[PDB]
Amino acid sequence: KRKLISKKNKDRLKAGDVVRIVYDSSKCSYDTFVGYILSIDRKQLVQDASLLLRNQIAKTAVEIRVPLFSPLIERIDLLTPHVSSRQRNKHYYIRGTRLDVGDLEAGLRR
Amino acid sequence: ASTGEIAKAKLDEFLIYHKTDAKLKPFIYRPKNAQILLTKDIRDPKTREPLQPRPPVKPLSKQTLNDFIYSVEPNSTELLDWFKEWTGTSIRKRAIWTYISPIHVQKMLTASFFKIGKYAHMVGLLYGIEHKFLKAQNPSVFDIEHFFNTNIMCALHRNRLKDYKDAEIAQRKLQVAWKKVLNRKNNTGLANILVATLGRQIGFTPELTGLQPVDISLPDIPNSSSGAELKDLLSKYEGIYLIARTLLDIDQHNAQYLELQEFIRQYQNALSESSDPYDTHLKALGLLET
Amino acid sequence: SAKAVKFLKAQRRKQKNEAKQATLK
RNA sequence: ACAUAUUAUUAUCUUAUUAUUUAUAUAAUAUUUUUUAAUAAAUUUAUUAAUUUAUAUUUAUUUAUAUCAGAAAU
RNA sequence: UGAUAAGAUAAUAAAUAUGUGGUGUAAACGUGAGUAAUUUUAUUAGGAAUUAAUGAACUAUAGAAUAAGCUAAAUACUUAAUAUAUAAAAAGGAUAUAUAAUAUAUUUAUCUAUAGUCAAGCCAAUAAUGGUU
RNA sequence: AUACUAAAAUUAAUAAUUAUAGGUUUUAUAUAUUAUUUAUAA
RNA sequence: UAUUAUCAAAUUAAAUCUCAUUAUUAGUACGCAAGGACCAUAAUGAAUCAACCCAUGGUGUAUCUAUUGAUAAUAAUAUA
Ligand SMILES: [Mg+2]
Ligand SMILES: [Mg+2]
Ligand SMILES: [Mg+2]
Ligand SMILES: [Mg+2]
Ligand SMILES: [Mg+2]
Ligand SMILES: [Mg+2]
Ligand SMILES: [Mg+2]
Ligand SMILES: [Mg+2]
Ligand SMILES: [Mg+2]
Ligand SMILES: [Mg+2]
Ligand SMILES: [Mg+2]
Ligand SMILES: [Mg+2]
Ligand SMILES: [Mg+2]
Ligand SMILES: [Mg+2]
Ligand SMILES: [Mg+2]
Ligand SMILES: [Mg+2]
Ligand SMILES: [Mg+2]
Repeated sequence: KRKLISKKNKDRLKAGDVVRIVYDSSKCSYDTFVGYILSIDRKQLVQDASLLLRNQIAKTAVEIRVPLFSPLIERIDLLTPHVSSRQRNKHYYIRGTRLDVGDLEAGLRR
Repeated sequence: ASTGEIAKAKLDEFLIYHKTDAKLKPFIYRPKNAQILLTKDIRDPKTREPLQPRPPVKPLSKQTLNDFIYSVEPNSTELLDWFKEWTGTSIRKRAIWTYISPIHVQKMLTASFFKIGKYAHMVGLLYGIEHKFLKAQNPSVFDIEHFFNTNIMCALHRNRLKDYKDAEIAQRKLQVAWKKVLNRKNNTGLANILVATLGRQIGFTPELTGLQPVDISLPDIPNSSSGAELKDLLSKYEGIYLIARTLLDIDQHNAQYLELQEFIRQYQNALSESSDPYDTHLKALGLLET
Repeated sequence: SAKAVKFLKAQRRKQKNEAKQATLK
C-alpha cells in the first residue's frame, strides 16, 4: 500500500482514478465499494492516510472515507485510470457539475 | 521439480494454449491486454472464476516428451493417459497433431514396456487413433523403422522371458501389425531377420506382402570426442543401436551379419560415458516383474 | 439552446412576411 | 376570501436509452504490414513484446442535435 | 482385440430435447383504452410515382450441391470462386457397386433464374357527433 | 508558559559528556505538473 | 519552632453527588380473565463535567495554482 501511494512512484493513485475497495471476509461482513477518488489524504504518520471516494448510486450520492491501512481491507483495485481533463490534486469541485462521477458500477457493467 | 515434471508442465501449458478459444487467446496470453482482460472480466469454464493472465507461449521442443517417458514413475495417469488426452483433440488444430514425429513412437514404447509396466494400455490405445491420424493428415508417424521394427522388437521382448508357442496367433499378430503400418519407408533397419526369428521361435513360417529386401547399412559411429556434437550424434541414432543389441542378444544366426556388431561397438565407443541401455532395460524389467 | 434558436428564426420569418404583406397593402 | 385535484402546452430545468454527428488513440483484436529480439530439430510462422498501418475497428466520444420520464411555469 | 482385462473399429437393438441446431407465437384468441379523419374506415367499370433484383411459400420448368477457417461436430457462424452488365448462393442425412473414402441410383433436404398463386407500399374524389357562450 | 509578572528549557566550544532560537541539511506534508519527464552513468 | 535544593502528611476552601429505557429474574408472584410486580443485576443512552487534536469538520493575511484589467521592473539579444 505504501508503494500504491508512494509519491516516488509514477504509477500511483491520483485523484480521478476509479478504484474498488475489497474488505476481508473473515474479519468483517462488508461489501466491496466502487468509488471515484476525490482525494488522497496523507499525513505525517504513514499508517494514518486515507482515501476519499465518491459514487452516485442510482440517484443518491455517497462519499466514503477509508483508512488505507485499516486491517479490514485486503487490497484496492484500479478499475479505470484518471483522465487529464481535471487539473487539481483534489477534485472536490466536480460535485454537482457535468464532471461528477455518476453511476460507476452501472457504467463499468455496461 | 524433476525434469520430467517440468517437461510435463511445459507440454500441458502448450496444449492448454492450443485448446483455448481463438478469440480469447489475445486476452489470456498477451501482456499488452492485461488491463483489457481486467476490465472485461471473462469467466472460467463453468464460470469458476475470472480468467487468469498467462505469459506468451512459444513452440514446443521434441525432447520434452521422451525426457519424461524415460524419467517416469512406476505408475501414474500423468504418462499413462497422456497419449489419450493428447489425441482427444480436434483434428482441426494443427500444432497438437504435427508435433508428433515418427521418432517418438519407439520412445513411448520403452517406458510402458519396462518402467510403467502397463504396455497393454499403450498397445490398446494405438488402434482407433490410426484413422484419426489419417484425418489429421499426419500418417507418416507410424513408419517402418520406428514403428514396425519397434513393434516387432516389443513382440520379441514379450516372447522372451515368457512362454509363447502359439504359431497361429503369431501369424495373425504379424498380419495385423502389417495392417497397422500405413507408411512404407523401408530403410537400413530390416525386419526380415525379426520375422524369421519369431517364426523359428513359435513354429510359424514368415509371411508378409510388399516388404523390401533392404540391406542393413546403419551409419557407422565415428571416434568423435566432442561434447554436444557427440551427444547429439548418439541421440539421433539411439534406436537402431537398441535394434542391433536385441538382434545380438537373441538371434543366434547373427554371425553372418557384421554391420550390426560393428555398429554396436562404434556406438559403445561413443557411449563410453554410460552403460548399455539394452541391458539397463533388461535389468529394470526383470526387477519390476520379479 | 437550439430550440430557442430555431424558434427565434421562425418568428423572424413570420414578422418579415407580415412586414412584406403590410408594405404591399 | 379562497382551497384540492386532472389534463394539455411550450422561447424552460435536469434526463435512461438509443439514432445522427464530429472527433485521438501500446489503439482494444486483427487485418495490415518497416518489420525486429528470439523460438524450434531430425538439422517454423505464429507469438509475445512490441514497431506496422490504413484498413476496419471500439470505448472513451472530442462537440453538438433529437428522445421515455419526471422539475418549475402558462 | 492388449498373449490381458486396456481402448477402439464395424454391425443389430435401444437411450438423451438439462449439450449445439432447425421450424412454429407479424397468426389465432380476447378487448375496445385510445381514435372526430393534416397519419382512420367505407365507396369507385378510379391513379402513378409507368412501384423493391421484394417471396413470405406452395405450384411449372431449367439449371447448380465448392474451398478455408471457428465450435466437441454439424443442415451452427464467418471470409472466399463462378451462375439471370452485380461486390449477385447453397447442405447434408438412410442401399449397392469400391480398403491389404468415393463414382451411381432411390429417398427426402439445400441454392439461383423465369412465370403463376397468395399477397404488399403510396395517391385522388365523396361521407362520417356536439359546442362559435 | 504568558496581559506585565511568574513557570520551564538552553547559555557547550571540553586533557569528560549537554542543541535555546534562527540559518543549513535530510525525511515527510501541502501545491500541481510530471519517463516524454530526472539528473545521471556507460 | 529562624539556611538552601527537592519529596511531601494531617488539615482548610471548594467540586462531585444524577436520571431514563431495554433485558434477565419472570409472563413467574398476584389474578375467573384482562392485565401483571417488589426485591436485584447487566447493557445502551440522557444531562453535566474534565481533558485531548492521532483521525474527521471549520479556519488557516504560512503557502501553491488558475485568472481579469492597469501599471512598473530585471535578463536577453537589436539599435545608438
Ligand atoms: Mg436442446
Ligand atoms: Mg396479431
Ligand atoms: Mg376478432
Ligand atoms: Mg458443400
Ligand atoms: Mg446455413
Ligand atoms: Mg561558554
Ligand atoms: Mg530545538
Ligand atoms: Mg536549531
Ligand atoms: Mg552535539
Ligand atoms: Mg501534596
Ligand atoms: Mg453525600
Ligand atoms: Mg454514589
Ligand atoms: Mg451539576
Ligand atoms: Mg485536529
Ligand atoms: Mg495534526
Ligand atoms: Mg482534514
Ligand atoms: Mg487543521
